Amino acid sequence: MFDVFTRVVSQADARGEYLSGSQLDALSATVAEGNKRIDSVNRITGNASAIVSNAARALFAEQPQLIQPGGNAYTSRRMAACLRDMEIILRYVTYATFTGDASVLEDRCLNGLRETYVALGVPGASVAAGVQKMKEAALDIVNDPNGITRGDCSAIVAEIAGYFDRAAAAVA
Amino acid sequence: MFDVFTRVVSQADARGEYLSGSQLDALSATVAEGNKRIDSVNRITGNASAIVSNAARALFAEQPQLIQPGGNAYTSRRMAACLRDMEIILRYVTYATFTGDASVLEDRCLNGLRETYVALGVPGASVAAGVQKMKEAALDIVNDPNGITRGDCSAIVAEIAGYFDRAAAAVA
Amino acid sequence: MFDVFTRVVSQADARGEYLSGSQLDALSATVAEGNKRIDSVNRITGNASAIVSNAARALFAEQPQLIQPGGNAYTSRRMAACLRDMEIILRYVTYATFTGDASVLEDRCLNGLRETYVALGVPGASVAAGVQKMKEAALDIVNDPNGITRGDCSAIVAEIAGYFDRAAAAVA
Amino acid sequence: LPLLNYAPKSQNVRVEGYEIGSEEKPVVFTTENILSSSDMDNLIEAAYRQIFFHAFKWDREKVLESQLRNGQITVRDFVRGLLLSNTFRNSFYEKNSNYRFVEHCVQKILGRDVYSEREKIAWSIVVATKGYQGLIDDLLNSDEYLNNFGYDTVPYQRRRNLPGREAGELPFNIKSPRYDAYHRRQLGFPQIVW
Amino acid sequence: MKTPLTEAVSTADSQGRFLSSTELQIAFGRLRQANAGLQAAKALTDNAQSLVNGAAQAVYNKFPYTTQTQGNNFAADQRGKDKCARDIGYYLRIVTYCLVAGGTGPLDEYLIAGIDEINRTFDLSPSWYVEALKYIKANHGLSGDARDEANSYLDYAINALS
Amino acid sequence: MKTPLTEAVSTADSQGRFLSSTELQIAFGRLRQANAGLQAAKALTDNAQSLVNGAAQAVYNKFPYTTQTQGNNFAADQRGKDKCARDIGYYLRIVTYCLVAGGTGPLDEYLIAGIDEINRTFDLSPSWYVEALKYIKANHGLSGDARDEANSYLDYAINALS
Amino acid sequence: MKTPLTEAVSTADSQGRFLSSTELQIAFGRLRQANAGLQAAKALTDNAQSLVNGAAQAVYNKFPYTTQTQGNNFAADQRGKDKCARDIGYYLRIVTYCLVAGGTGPLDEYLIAGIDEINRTFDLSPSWYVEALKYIKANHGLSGDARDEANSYLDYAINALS
Amino acid sequence: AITTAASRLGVAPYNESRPVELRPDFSLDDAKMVIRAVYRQVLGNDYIMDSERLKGAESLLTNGSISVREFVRTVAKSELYKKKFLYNNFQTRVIELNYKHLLGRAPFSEDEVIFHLDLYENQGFDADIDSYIDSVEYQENFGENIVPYYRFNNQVGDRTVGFTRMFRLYRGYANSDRSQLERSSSRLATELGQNTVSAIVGPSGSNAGWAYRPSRAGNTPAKALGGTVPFGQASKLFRVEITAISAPGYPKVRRSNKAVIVPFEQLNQTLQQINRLGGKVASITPASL
Ligand SMILES: *[C@@H](C)[C@H]1/C(=C/c2[nH]c(/C=C3N=C(/C=C4\NC(=O)C(CC)=C4C)C(C)=C\3CCC(=O)O)c(CCC(=O)O)c2C)NC(=O)[C@@H]1C
Ligand SMILES: *[C@@H](C)[C@H]1/C(=C/c2[nH]c(/C=C3N=C(/C=C4\NC(=O)C(CC)=C4C)C(C)=C\3CCC(=O)O)c(CCC(=O)O)c2C)NC(=O)[C@@H]1C
Ligand SMILES: *[C@H](C)[C@H]1/C(=C/c2[nH]c(/C=C3N=C(/C=C4\NC(=O)C(CC)=C4C)C(C)=C\3CCC(=O)O)c(CCC(=O)O)c2C)NC(=O)[C@@H]1C
Ligand SMILES: *[C@H](C)[C@H]1/C(=C/c2[nH]c(/C=C3N=C(/C=C4\NC(=O)C(CC)=C4C)C(C)=C\3CCC(=O)O)c(CCC(=O)O)c2C)NC(=O)[C@@H]1C
Ligand SMILES: *[C@H](C)[C@H]1/C(=C/c2[nH]c(/C=C3N=C(/C=C4\NC(=O)C(CC)=C4C)C(C)=C\3CCC(=O)O)c(CCC(=O)O)c2C)NC(=O)[C@@H]1C
Ligand SMILES: *[C@H](C)[C@H]1/C(=C/c2[nH]c(/C=C3N=C(/C=C4\NC(=O)C(CC)=C4C)C(C)=C\3CCC(=O)O)c(CCC(=O)O)c2C)NC(=O)[C@@H]1C
Ligand SMILES: *[C@H](C)[C@H]1/C(=C/c2[nH]c(/C=C3N=C(/C=C4\NC(=O)C(CC)=C4C)C(C)=C\3CCC(=O)O)c(CCC(=O)O)c2C)NC(=O)[C@@H]1C
Ligand SMILES: *[C@H](C)[C@H]1/C(=C/c2[nH]c(/C=C3N=C(/C=C4\NC(=O)C(CC)=C4C)C(C)=C\3CCC(=O)O)c(CCC(=O)O)c2C)NC(=O)[C@@H]1C
Ligand SMILES: *[C@H](C)[C@H]1/C(=C/c2[nH]c(/C=C3N=C(/C=C4\NC(=O)C(CC)=C4C)C(C)=C\3CCC(=O)O)c(CCC(=O)O)c2C)NC(=O)[C@@H]1C
Ligand SMILES: *[C@H](C)[C@H]1/C(=C/c2[nH]c(/C=C3N=C(/C=C4\NC(=O)C(CC)=C4C)C(C)=C\3CCC(=O)O)c(CCC(=O)O)c2C)NC(=O)[C@@H]1C
Ligand SMILES: *[C@H](C)[C@H]1/C(=C/c2[nH]c(/C=C3N=C(/C=C4\NC(=O)C(CC)=C4C)C(C)=C\3CCC(=O)O)c(CCC(=O)O)c2C)NC(=O)[C@@H]1C
Ligand SMILES: *[C@H](C)[C@H]1/C(=C/c2[nH]c(/C=C3N=C(/C=C4\NC(=O)C(CC)=C4C)C(C)=C\3CCC(=O)O)c(CCC(=O)O)c2C)NC(=O)[C@@H]1C
Ligand SMILES: *[C@H](C)[C@H]1/C(=C/c2[nH]c(/C=C3N=C(/C=C4\NC(=O)C(CC)=C4C)C(C)=C\3CCC(=O)O)c(CCC(=O)O)c2C)NC(=O)[C@@H]1C
Repeated sequence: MFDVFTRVVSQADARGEYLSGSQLDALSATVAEGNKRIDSVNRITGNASAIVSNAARALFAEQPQLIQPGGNAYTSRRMAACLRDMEIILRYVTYATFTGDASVLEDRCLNGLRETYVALGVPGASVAAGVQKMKEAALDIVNDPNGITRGDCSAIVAEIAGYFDRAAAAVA
Repeated sequence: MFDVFTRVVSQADARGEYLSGSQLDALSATVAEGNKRIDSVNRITGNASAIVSNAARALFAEQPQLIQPGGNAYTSRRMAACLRDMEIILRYVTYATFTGDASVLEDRCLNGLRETYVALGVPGASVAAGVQKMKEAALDIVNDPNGITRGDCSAIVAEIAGYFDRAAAAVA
Repeated sequence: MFDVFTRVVSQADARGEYLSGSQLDALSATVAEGNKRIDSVNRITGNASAIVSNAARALFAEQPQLIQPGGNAYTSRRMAACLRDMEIILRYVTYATFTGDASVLEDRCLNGLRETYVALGVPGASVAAGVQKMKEAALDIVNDPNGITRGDCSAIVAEIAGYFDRAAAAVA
Repeated sequence: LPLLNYAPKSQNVRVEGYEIGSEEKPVVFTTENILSSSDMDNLIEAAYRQIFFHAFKWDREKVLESQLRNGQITVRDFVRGLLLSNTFRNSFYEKNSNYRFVEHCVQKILGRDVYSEREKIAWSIVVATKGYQGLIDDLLNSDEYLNNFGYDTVPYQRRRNLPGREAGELPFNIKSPRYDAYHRRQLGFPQIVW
Repeated sequence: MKTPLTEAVSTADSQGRFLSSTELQIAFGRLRQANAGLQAAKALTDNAQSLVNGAAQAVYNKFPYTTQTQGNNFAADQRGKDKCARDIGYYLRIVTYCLVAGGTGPLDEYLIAGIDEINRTFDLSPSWYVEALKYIKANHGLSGDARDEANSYLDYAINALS
Repeated sequence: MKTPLTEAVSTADSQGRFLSSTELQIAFGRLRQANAGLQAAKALTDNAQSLVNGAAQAVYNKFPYTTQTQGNNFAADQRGKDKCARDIGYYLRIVTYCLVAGGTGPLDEYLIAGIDEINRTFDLSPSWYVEALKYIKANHGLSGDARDEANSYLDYAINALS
Repeated sequence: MKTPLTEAVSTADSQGRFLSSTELQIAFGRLRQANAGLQAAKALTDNAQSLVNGAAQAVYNKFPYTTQTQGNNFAADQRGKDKCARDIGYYLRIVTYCLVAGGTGPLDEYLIAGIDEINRTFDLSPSWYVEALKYIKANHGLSGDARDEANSYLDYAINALS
Repeated sequence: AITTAASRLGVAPYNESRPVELRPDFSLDDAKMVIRAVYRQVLGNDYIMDSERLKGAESLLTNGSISVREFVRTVAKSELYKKKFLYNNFQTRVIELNYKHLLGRAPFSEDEVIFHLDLYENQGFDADIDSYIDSVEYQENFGENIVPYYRFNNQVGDRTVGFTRMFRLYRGYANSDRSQLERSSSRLATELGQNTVSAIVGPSGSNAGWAYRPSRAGNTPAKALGGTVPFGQASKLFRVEITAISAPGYPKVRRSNKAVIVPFEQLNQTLQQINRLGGKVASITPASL
């Protein structure tokens, strides 16, 4: 996988040149925001169960046919598999937030997942809707100011939102 | 795989209601011929080697090109493979007769068999002819009146014939 | 495996009591020793090839019977295995130094190593002599005053020397 | 009857990779390291992910786990018990054809993709002739398995990621879910939304 | 799926042999039990609404907090009660499926597999469903083999839950 | 036992390589966190008994039926109250262990693995312990890195129970 | 590409777990090291040409036969000298990459992996590159964390070459 | 007795070796034979240099001033014995060596370790040696005039645990009790503490898998708890001890000694795999049924 530093390293090595001053300054600015990235990762991790469960309940309320008999979320095993999948997507989006680059999320979770859900009959659009609900809940947890040093976390929130809709597009 | 009961159960669970009175009556009807079903399975199992050997001999008699040098049944390994596939197809139709549902036969024996025969150069039509020969021998053996409490076995014979036809059509 | 903190934690859980103030202060003292420990690990790691090669050269100079034909270090594969064993023992000594506990060295490296050497005919006493030579070389490297903040690393050096002693007693 | 001869195919695992340990090197979960109970939990979960992708507690084999913890059985024996377990038979054998059961066996025991359709065809007859456990033991006693994972190491997808590349081959749990379109249409999916 | 017929063919297939006398005896046992199981399923189906209503009411009586405290996992509102009655209906319907099939297989594949995950994820206490199943035990009005088989499935669900 | 140092050594040992600058930075992060972890464990330990009794009282308040319902699994008698306070004390003590060790290792080793079987067989609602952990979060009175790490362990336990 | 961040994610993913406080401390250690790594990379970059030229001259001085004997693997002609300068520049550039990344990953997959077969196939003596790296160590003029980390990478390359 | 497996073990030379008795009015060869037998058996077949020989004790035994039992006591209390067996050994190893030399048998249980360790710590080494020699067991086996010898064969007050532990203490005829693989480590501490036994592995030249020794931890247990369930369908289970595993090389091979519980149906495959890994089979013991 690649992280935020290593992405720039890989482009520079492909071009076979040293990192320029501007690239090093950009990485220094990335280092400057590392605390916000770590605590956003921590906040999502500490609220993962609530995010997954609330998003799932909202999804089955908006799409009752998922949980009605014959639905893809009907029966306990299918319902638990769906919850697990929500949690897996959330965990890999936290990985991507932690590294600062989407390589782990694509390589380990997203790439080929659409074909997996096509092969299983899992409605990928409904998975995308679930991922959007997780995104909404997760952005609320990252953005709440209680019990934390106040600051501007808009850049990291935008990066997290980008990872989440990337997951939603990948499963659709 | 399913059995005569689990198939109705799976359909009802997919549509999410209880088995109707008519469905329960049909299943009670099916357990009324259960002794005849066990008799048919036992008779085919007790004469499996004879059925396979006689059907193979007749098939190579009317289709000499299979056993001519260069034919698909030529050489000991390929000929043993042909005898093996006949025995396996007969065994899985006995499984289907036992459970009362063709699912085992479909799932384990006929799923992908035609494509495999195409890839190997195995003539599927000749396999269909051989399993039709096994059908005539097995249905004669099931319908043998000697040594058994006489009764009407037309329904179970029709079910077994359907399994054998389904196995023939999977490769034909 | 265990590190310096988890050893105290495991003992405390076995007693079923909170860590005492003395134990917390001792762990704080260990924390204050952390930079010196990291420096020792880095210094042994940076000279690992020199340590292994010089110790092996000295060992085969003092014990020529190892490298004469018929000796255990004779032939290229047995010589390569010997050098590799020395590097592995050094590596696990650095693992124990890094964690502050000898559990990694005992469980992953020294468990069964004596029995392995006697089963293969590897002279364990000569392995202990080579480990001794790596010990003196590595302790001289750790105590090098050039190019490092001066301070007292005697406790770290004693701990590292203890790890080497364990390795040498175990292999002999 | 001897197995059909099938030609190999160019693969990363067939060729020397000069691998240096990194984030893409699969973690070696081995009992040779005298693992604590929590490290054994990690090793056991690695085996569950390799064999069942995910294991619900209905899918867990607590008796097998206790046996592996006590040293009664090796890691390879635990892998065999997972493959012979009810979860594996119901999810991967029952819901798939024999050919797509060889795949899900080559992929997660040997840690490599199948060479071709011919390999799938050749190994698919083994269940019906030598038995299910016959296939499991043939794959576990194979030179490929023993040379790669031995007795004490949990198998894994081998050489999935080449160095420097952003993405390697698809993980087998993504590439090959328990079932495919055959059992999908037997179930009645895909379902229309709204 | 766990059912006498499916396992007989499954165990014979997994070791690559023809059905023998042992699988025939398994089928004979299935034939002996089948009529009682079908009759039990019919009896449980006929007053399924009364059984489900009584079981849900029994859960509410033993656990009054479930009808009082507010929460998504509780039945204080009509939405919670509807979810609860639907869950009890699932339990009873799958029990009838097990009676028809002759084994705990419908419960295993439709309800038991990953029920633990459900209850933990949505904060549904398994003791609630245990009390519902004990009401179904005590009020199904079955006798003979029908009662014994049906109680075995209900106790199977209870043992999985508890 | 998950810690920054043991994980770094385990990663290096699996890769069969010497500890690099990556593992050195892992140790540096452990050093950066360790002091605040140690004073978090001290502060939690000094106020441990009061925190445990307050969490017990909070659980009894949110779930009143636990104090007036008969049964081995409830706290309607002194025996049950004692076992409840002991359980909450176990949670608190192992959280202090996690703060000392710098990871969830003590929780995984001593409490997380197998807690679901315990809560199922002894019919103990994980929501009670979740409420106890919420009270401990709300009342441990920590700040900064001590607060963050401690709340991470308590939330790890909450997520494990939910 | 071994770095602290990617290894923390690999450890968490290999256990199927979210990112706990252990991984967070790994990231904190990475943040502590990163500014020094970036300034070390900048210092090496600005002095790259002089360092490469001096390292090439040090290799030529210590091994004069390289500038005298003919052969594809030697620097007797301009072609060999350009190849040698290019190789030494490769080493310096990849070391700066490692300083940026925070691990040996750039060296591991851009340079270290397979370098043995490179040296054997083209009859390139690894002692040449060892002396070039030694010159870079002696003349990079770094101090503090910058030096320690850069020197760790340089000794990592030297250890891989010997 | 031990007949078929005597040569494979180190028992065959002791089968035709009669006990060395000093008769009343003995000749000088009888005295020298007693001296030679005592040196060989009490000092555990160590080479005895001329400078280390107890000249005075030999003279006294030759003269009849001391009995065979007294000469054995003098040898066991000598500085030579303490240098060879006491000063560099864990006292449990000292007890093992005492039982092997003075009584010709292995310790039976932890109670003997308790008694001898307490007696050494409270009254010294000489008193402990005296307890070995003034014991009822010594008197009934050797008495006053017979050199102690290895008691391989079954006797009246035996336990079979002692028969198994004898081959943990005795490692062949051309072996010297200070030249064994385990060196100075106690061979029976775990066994006596846990009241367990090890499969008997014979001496080097008669047994290819002679070098097998279990590690400190990560050892396969003796019995197959769980039966054949983890191995699918299986008839019987066997614990196989394998030594000298080297072919794949590190890291594929970590410990050269490995014990595996395998089904009967995989025994052929297990043997082939052992041959491939270059190993030697030390023992095979039924593990189930
Ligand atoms: C946007 C995401 C929200 C936000 C974040 C924010 N955090 C900080 C500062 C810090 N956060 C931490 C985090 C931790 N300390 C620990 O020991 C652990 C446990 C493993 C964690 C997660 C740290 C160390 C700091 C620095 C010290 C401090 O307490 O300030 C900031 C301040 C700027 C900075 O980057 O340092 C900000 C902005 N704040 C908001 O307003 C958002 C809701
Ligand atoms: C068509 C299949 C043929 C046929 C069958 C037939 N059989 C019965 C009745 C029984 N057959 C059995 C069978 C077995 N008993 C055993 O112990 C075993 C071996 C394990 C077997 C296979 C049994 C138990 C019965 C019931 C008792 C009885 O003998 O009557 C019938 C009678 C009706 C029924 O359904 O039971 C029939 C009709 N009869 C034919 O004419 C066909 C050629
Ligand atoms: C939930 C929001 C939706 C849903 C989910 C659903 N998924 C499955 C089954 C599988 N999902 C996966 C997932 C992954 N494989 C990977 O390797 C990773 C990345 C690391 C992921 C995300 C797989 C492999 C399966 C099949 C195997 C298994 O489930 O154990 C199911 C059930 C399908 C079945 O019966 O097998 C379900 C229900 N379905 C919905 O209706 C929601 C919209
Ligand atoms: C005999 C009637 C005809 C015939 C057969 C034939 N088949 C093969 C080879 C294979 N047949 C199979 C069969 C199956 N796959 C399954 O999963 C199932 C259900 C359990 C079955 C029945 C397979 C997989 C193979 C290939 C593997 C193997 O043979 O071991 C051959 C051999 C072909 C070859 O050796 O190249 C033959 C000859 N051939 C005829 O001419 C008859 C008409
Ligand atoms: C070098 C100082 C001495 C020496 C060494 C030597 N060792 C071997 C063979 C092996 N060494 C090991 C090592 C280990 N196993 C572990 O698990 C650990 C800890 C992680 C270690 C250190 C093993 C397993 C073997 C066997 C397989 C292999 O060779 O890799 C040999 C070869 C013996 C032979 O003939 O096969 C040698 C020569 N020998 C000397 O003379 C030095 C004193
Ligand atoms: C002890 C064997 C020798 C010694 C050690 C020593 N080191 C320090 C201080 C530090 N060392 C480091 C280490 C690193 N910084 C990096 O970036 C890297 C690579 C990742 C390493 C290895 C650090 C960060 C410090 C603290 C800051 C500083 O530069 O001083 C000390 C001082 C006390 C302390 O513990 O910090 C000491 C004593 N000094 C000797 O004289 C011994 C030979
Ligand atoms: C050299 C003349 C050209 C070149 C080569 C190149 N190849 C690879 C990578 C691989 N090569 C193979 C090939 C095989 N695998 C097989 O099974 C067989 C038969 C035994 C062969 C020949 C494979 C599978 C790989 C990938 C696995 C691995 O590299 O370890 C590379 C590396 C690509 C990368 O991204 O690392 C290269 C560079 N490249 C050129 O520019 C030359 C024209
Ligand atoms: C009734 C005894 C108690 C109760 C019930 C209640 N249940 C839910 C939610 C769900 N119930 C299930 C269970 C199943 N689904 C299946 O398909 C099957 C197997 C065939 C079972 C057993 C599931 C999966 C859910 C969640 C999904 C859904 O929205 O239905 C709720 C709502 C929980 C929530 O957060 O929305 C409730 C209220 N509540 C009580 O108070 C009773 C004591
Ligand atoms: C308190 C929040 C509620 C409560 C408590 C209660 N607990 C039990 C019984 C047990 N609690 C445990 C838990 C642990 N043991 C451990 O070792 C650890 C990990 C370190 C934990 C978390 C266990 C194992 C038991 C059962 C055995 C035992 O008694 O120790 C009971 C009694 C249950 C019974 O007697 O069957 C009770 C009452 N009760 C309430 O009402 C509170 C809301
Ligand atoms: C300089 C220290 C000595 C020297 C150099 C020399 N090198 C080569 C050839 C090659 N060098 C490399 C090395 C790399 N390529 C890479 O991509 C990287 C990693 C990023 C490295 C380190 C390679 C692969 C070659 C061969 C292919 C090529 O020509 O590029 C030569 C020429 C050898 C030949 O046969 O042409 C020379 C001369 N020569 C000296 O005398 C110095 C002491
Ligand atoms: C000489 C060619 C090589 C050599 C030999 C050497 N051997 C020992 C020690 C012992 N040798 C034996 C062998 C026997 N004792 C017997 O009773 C019998 C016949 C049944 C044999 C074959 C024994 C048992 C020992 C140990 C007893 C003792 O007192 O040592 C040593 C001494 C080792 C040491 O003192 O540490 C030596 C030196 N050494 C060489 O270098 C030659 C190649
Ligand atoms: C006291 C602080 C702890 C403790 C002690 C304890 N030890 C034993 C038993 C034994 N201790 C030994 C020790 C030695 N053997 C030697 O050779 C040497 C000196 C050279 C030593 C130190 C041995 C061999 C035994 C076994 C014999 C015996 O039991 O006396 C016990 C008794 C164990 C039992 O169950 O019998 C005890 C109690 N126990 C604690 O709880 C303290 C922490
Ligand atoms: C007879 C039913 C079978 C049989 C027996 C047999 N046993 C031996 C030898 C020994 N038996 C023992 C057993 C014990 N020793 C004890 O001290 C105890 C009680 C505490 C027991 C149970 C031992 C240790 C031996 C060897 C020592 C000795 O015999 O003194 C033999 C002789 C083998 C040989 O001569 O090599 C035999 C024949 N053999 C059969 O075939 C019967 C099935």
